[PDB]
Amino acid sequence: MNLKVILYEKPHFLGHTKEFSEHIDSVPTFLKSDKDFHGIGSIRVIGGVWVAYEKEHFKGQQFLLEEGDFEDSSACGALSGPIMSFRYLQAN
Repeated sequence: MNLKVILYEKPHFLGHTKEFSEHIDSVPTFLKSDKDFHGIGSIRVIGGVWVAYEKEHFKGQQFLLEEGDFEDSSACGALSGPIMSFRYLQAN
């Protein structure tokens, strides 16, 4: 699988970005740099099938994110609040 997710600071793919191609157990640890942003305004899933979670370590309410462009909460319900971890999914 080609995995890639881009997180954007602001809705509609604006502001600074973060990129990943692996499980993110902790969004806070992932965004801990002073040159980063906090809170995710929009998401592009470039490759792979992912679960976004309310809490760290893949806990709390789950949202399914497949490949697509998610400009705001109307596009993706996950964006209507904090996302604290991401896990990619894998078939055999």
